[PDB]
Amino acid sequence: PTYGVGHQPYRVVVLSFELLHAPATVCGPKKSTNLVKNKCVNFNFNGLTG
Amino acid sequence: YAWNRKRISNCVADYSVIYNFAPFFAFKCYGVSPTKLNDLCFTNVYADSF
Amino acid sequence: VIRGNEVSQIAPGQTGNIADYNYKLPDDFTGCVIAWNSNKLDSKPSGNY
Repeated sequence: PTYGVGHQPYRVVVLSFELLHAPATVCGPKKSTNLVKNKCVNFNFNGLTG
Repeated sequence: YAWNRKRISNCVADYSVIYNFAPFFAFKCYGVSPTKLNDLCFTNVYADSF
Repeated sequence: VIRGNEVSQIAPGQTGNIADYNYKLPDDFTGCVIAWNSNKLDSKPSGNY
């Protein structure tokens, strides 16, 4: 504990993410909405926005 | 106002031992990259301290 | 757990000691790196070994 701040301990956690190629398993807190068809709508499919 | 200046010449320069000398956070460089200092090499090295 | 001189080595496309012999990240790495000081819990006056 007497060393300089460059020589002090540092706990590192690396969170690595996989982009969507498989079915989505982990997804954040957003509510679902009923599906509507044959209308010009702004959709959102697992982060796919259009 | 009276900063030091030192020539460095006719020697082999290992830049990984500097991390064992001072407790600095980052090896900030402008024209080169600190990971590539061991491979390529120079003509003159000037060390200034203040 | 690493030291403070090597935290900048936790990055894509880095070369050194940790990034070559202990923990290597890919060139197209996506994700986040969270590093915080732990001098309160990971340091001992007799020597952490």
